[PDB]
Amino acid sequence: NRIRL
Amino acid sequence: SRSNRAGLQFPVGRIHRLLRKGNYAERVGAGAPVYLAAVMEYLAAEVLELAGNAARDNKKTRIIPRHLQLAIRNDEELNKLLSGVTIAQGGVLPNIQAVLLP
Amino acid sequence: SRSNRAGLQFPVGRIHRLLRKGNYAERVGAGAPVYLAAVMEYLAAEVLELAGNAARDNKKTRIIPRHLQLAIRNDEELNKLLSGVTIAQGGVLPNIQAVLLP
Amino acid sequence: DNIQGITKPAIRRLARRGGVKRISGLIYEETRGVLKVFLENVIRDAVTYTEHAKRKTVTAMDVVYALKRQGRTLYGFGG
Amino acid sequence: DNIQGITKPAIRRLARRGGVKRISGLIYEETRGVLKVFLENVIRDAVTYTEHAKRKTVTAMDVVYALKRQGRTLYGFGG
Amino acid sequence: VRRSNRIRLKPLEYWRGERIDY
Amino acid sequence: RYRPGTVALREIRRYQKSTELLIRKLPFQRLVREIAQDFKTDLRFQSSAVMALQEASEAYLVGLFEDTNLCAIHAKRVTIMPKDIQLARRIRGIEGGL
Amino acid sequence: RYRPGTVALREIRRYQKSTELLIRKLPFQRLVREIAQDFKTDLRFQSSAVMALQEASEAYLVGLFEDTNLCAIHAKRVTIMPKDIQLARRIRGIE
Amino acid sequence: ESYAIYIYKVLKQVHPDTGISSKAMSIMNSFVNDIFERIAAEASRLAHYNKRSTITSREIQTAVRLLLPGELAKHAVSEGTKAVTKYTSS
Amino acid sequence: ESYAIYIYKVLKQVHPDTGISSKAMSIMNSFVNDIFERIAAEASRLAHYNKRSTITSREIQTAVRLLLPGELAKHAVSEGTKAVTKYTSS
DNA sequence: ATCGGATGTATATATCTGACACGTGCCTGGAGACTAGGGAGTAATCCCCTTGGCGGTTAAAACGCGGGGGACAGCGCGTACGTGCGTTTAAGCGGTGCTAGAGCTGTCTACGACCAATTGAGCGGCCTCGGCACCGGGATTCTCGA
DNA sequence: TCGAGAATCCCGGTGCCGAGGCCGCTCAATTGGTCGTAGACAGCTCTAGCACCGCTTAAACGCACGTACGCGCTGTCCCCCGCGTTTTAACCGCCAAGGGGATTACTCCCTAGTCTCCAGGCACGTGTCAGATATATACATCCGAT
Repeated sequence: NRIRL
Repeated sequence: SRSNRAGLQFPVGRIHRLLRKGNYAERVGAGAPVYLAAVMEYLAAEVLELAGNAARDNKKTRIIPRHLQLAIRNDEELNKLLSGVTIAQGGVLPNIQAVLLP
Repeated sequence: SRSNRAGLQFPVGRIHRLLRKGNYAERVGAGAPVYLAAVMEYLAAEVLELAGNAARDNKKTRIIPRHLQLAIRNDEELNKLLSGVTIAQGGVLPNIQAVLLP
Repeated sequence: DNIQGITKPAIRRLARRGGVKRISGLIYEETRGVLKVFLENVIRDAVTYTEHAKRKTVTAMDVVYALKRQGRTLYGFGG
Repeated sequence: DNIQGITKPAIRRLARRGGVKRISGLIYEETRGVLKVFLENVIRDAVTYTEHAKRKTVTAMDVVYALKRQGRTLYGFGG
Repeated sequence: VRRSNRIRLKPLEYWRGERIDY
Repeated sequence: RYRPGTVALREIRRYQKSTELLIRKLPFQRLVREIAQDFKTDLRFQSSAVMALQEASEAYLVGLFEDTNLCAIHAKRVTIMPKDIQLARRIRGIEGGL
Repeated sequence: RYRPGTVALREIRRYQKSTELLIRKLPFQRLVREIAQDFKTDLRFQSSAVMALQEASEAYLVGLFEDTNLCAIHAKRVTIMPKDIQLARRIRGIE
Repeated sequence: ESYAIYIYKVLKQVHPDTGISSKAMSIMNSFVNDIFERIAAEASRLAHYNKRSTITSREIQTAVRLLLPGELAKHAVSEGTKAVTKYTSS
Repeated sequence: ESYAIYIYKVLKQVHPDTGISSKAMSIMNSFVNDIFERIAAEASRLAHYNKRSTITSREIQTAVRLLLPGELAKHAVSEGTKAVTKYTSS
């Protein structure tokens, strides 16, 4: 659920 | 079992002996191998999940080294961790400099 | 004594204890602490000698951090060894680029 | 405000020891950046060691353990 | 003689993966240099591990132990 | 009554310069 | 009958996309033999052991070319010269090529 | 009545020869205090602990300026610009 | 004597449909080992600093905060904390 | 609890005339420690590779050849070999 | 290219401070002497796999000839950084004072090492198959000379 | 902006072998005990880090000035790219030897573990001389003039 696309 | 009581896939029992025979301390705690097993499994899951979704868009159902490379080198937090290590036959991310284009 | 029987200055007895309590292995050899004591003493001698020679050129009889810095950074093998380490208040070797001179 | 505690001639002489001749204007601001970044990384690990030791006072050895834990090993303050 | 075993287009395409456009002529010889230098350092450490194991045959793990002992950690051949 | 010596050089560079062999 | 530099771009993206070894296996095979001969004579290499050398070698070289190219562009030129490679290693430090 | 750049060289050799800290003691002390506030509140620093920060920081910067200058000269110029600082860090790698 | 069978179990949880090649399996196996020793050494080195002869969950947790960058360290700690608390009852 | 008194003995050997400041003494003391753990860890890691539970003179020697760069490793081995052989008969 | 004027810098000397060096008393860590376990040296084994030969296929390395284009030297415009001097800001020194908290010590409780008997998770070996490499052929996309 | 030409993407068929699921078979993990001590814990000692007052002045700030350096642009050219042809030899599949990794079976001997004993090495005083400090001065460098 972190930074992603 | 212990790993089943830990709700983890990674063997807490095997990890526990490794902190003993690995010569890290005289007395290794009881919760220590459980905690470490939860961190290892998480990171393993974190890579596999990012690799697999990156593998399915490539229309392949088997994860190959290129997929792992694409997963790690495209995540800020992950890439920094595995900065010094190079994945065998993983290739490199397609990057072309700006001033090299017409 | 043992270090005196070894013909060394560095305490073979103390080093033997550190290799034991330091958790590097279960069984530490008998010759192992002696061998390591001779290597440490040698490198210490190698550095100190170059430091003193760098101290005699500064007209000083007391070795200061500056002397140590000058010694290490002028020897290939020493500088390569202590590459990652930085000497506190040792300064830097006087180096001016060619194209910066009149 | 306090990051400006370090001054322009302070950075200017740091570059002299580095052996440079002419220094641009934007350098001084860029240098403040890498300095605050460097301090952040070291102190973060340093405080982390301090907190693990159940102490409210950071010590020299804590900074050494932090610096040495990222290729910036330092001699003179313990080992 | 054997260092010339690797070829010009071999080096040429290695630089393509590196993302370069135009490659000079003296590059190919310079590249052979750093390759022979890199291999020497790795093999020296690798053979050193092999000799300590009282063996005349270098194994994959020996190369891994050598590579990992100088910031060049390698995944894929054991761990 | 003193101490011995070895073969010392200099920074000796690299990236273009020589490496030592025997 | 294209243009000087067009094919250059074509080979870049086709190799970055691939993971295949860019150097021949057998010439590299005997290359490791010679270098190891100086340290110890009559040595044997596992089939995977040589691959380990080849993977790390190519990986290092590709990484080096990237830093080299960055130095080249910084010098307002698009062609890499030994002048760039040498500087790239110096800035990398000791651990970074020695 | 000297020349633009002559005194610059004189200051180079005068600082390389010395081992004195090039940054002020007191501003750097409270600077470390501020940075530490984000990680933990109400912290105390040993007299040697702050000095340890100043030594490593200054040493790193000087080392960084050296690599920077080489990039500057590589662009056939003698003046260092932020373009050089950024590139110097990229080539150095991580940590 | 590896983690081969465990990484496959974790894979099927996050992705029951996809599989993994043997070469990539070795890579992931080298990964969890390189993660293991990296944390273990740091935890051992941490206890040595405090003159403690025991590695515990507290050492492992602090080691995570030192190694893992930032956004990863937080979740890693939580995943670790939850596990220990599971082993307090059952 | 340091090597302060021993480095001074070695100092008088290479240079009986000159002395050393407390700051430089601390540097040299941090040096021999950084040399100790670096070799000890490598030697420990070396025996672990060969599944041996004993660190011996043979492991330490191999560690020297791995850490110490050329020409320094050779003399270091000789200095070590000379020491061991003296404590073998006496 | 030569010269004196002007600025900074290395050099000789003298005084003055404080930190290094040596001293002693004390204690606890290392040397002696002894026993016993078991890791390791040692010999003999099995057989894995590394090395080396012939020989055909052909992908790829080598060679050469244009010629577009980028490396390179020159050079003209001009902003901007260096140099210097005067005004201004706080660092530095030291002095005094409180108290948070590093450091230490003596409790005794909880915890991991330890051993042994047990057994199921996990490694090694074995087919089985369908994902993927291989391929050929047509749809699509990017490049390039008037 | 226009179309011709060459590459890459893509759609579907066929064939190959590696990955995935089964199966004995250990042997390492688990259970359930007990023993000993590392460490959680509370009280105490006091180092030292913090904070304000106030004098000195080294150092930072701001400003005016001139030059040489950054940078843009035009010129030259030679060298590296692109292409077609010839040449090399990597690649692959096969067969064959035996060096030596991996293995195992015994048994020696080297090291951990202890108690006692005492001296090596720590803390901590005590005095002095190397060196920080200052100043007057000879010597080394830059710079404008010619």
